[PDB]
Amino acid sequence: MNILSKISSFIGKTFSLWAALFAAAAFFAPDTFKWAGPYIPWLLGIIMFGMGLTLKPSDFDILFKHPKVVIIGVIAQFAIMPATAWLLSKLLNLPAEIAVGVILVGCCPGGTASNVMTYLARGNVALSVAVTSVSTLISPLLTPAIFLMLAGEMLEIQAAGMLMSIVKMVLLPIVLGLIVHKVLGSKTEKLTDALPLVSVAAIVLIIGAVVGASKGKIMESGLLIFAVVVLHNGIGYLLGFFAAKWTGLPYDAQKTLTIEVGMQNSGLAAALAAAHFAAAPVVAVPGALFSVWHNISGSLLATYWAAKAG
Ligand SMILES: CC(C)(CO)[C@@H](O)C(=O)[O-]
Ligand code: NA
Ligand code: NA
Repeated sequence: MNILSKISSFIGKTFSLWAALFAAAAFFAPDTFKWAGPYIPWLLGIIMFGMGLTLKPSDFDILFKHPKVVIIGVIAQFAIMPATAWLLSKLLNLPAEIAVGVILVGCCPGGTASNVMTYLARGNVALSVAVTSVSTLISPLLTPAIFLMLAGEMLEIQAAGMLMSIVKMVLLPIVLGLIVHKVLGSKTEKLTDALPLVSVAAIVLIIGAVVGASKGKIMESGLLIFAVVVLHNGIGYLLGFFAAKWTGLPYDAQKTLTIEVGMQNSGLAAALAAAHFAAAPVVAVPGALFSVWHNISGSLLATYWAAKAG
């Protein structure tokens, strides 16, 4: 069974219980998220382990047979979102450590959630999986590279350390997912049945941990960070659509790259912020809020297209 049909079905069927569990957790057991703070890199690693657990060599066919459509998506990813974050930081003159967190999100690759949103938007799913996989696999070099170029003068770099952080949090769990898939063969369908549950649980723990650990600066700047997230996410959609349109790509691919650009692996941003900016928790907040908003705006954008398709 397609993992994207498993994920959307799981969310659509239990979105209420998650909203109630988070609510009761943040109010009657705030420790649930504070205790998970030091495990944000592992929680993300679990998410990426899922991507690798479901990735098959067939998902790269469109790359090897239609390289130019995939190359456009990867270029549009790293050409739009890093620069967009930098511009929003300067035009709004954000605090230094908030701008670093916003730029950090922009320099990350596309989000793994775009595959489901493209599936829900009825775009080119094969393209969505390809661009996200390519951008993710080359992010150990591009994400720290672009990140220091756009925010170098704002803080220390440790670009080499961030590369290894992405290798351990992204490449290694993906590789583990691939070999676990090879070892178990068909028995992996039962492990992927629990992937929607495990992934969502990890996603909410990461968000609540970052939020709860930075509630002082969220009170005074949280609304400003959300606004930046909405604009960053929205501008990515707009430019991702006009990028696919102006290059002459079909409508299904225009929806794919629209979702691909605007949506980010904001969990990686939060994990990198926790590992390389631990003494400045606010650096991780843009990734936490982005992780929330882009799934809201993504599903809403998919719903709009789903309605116009009739
Ligand atoms: C938080 C997350 C896992 C889903 O929104 C995001 O980092 C992504 O799409 O990869
Ligand atoms: Na994708
Ligand atoms: Na993106």
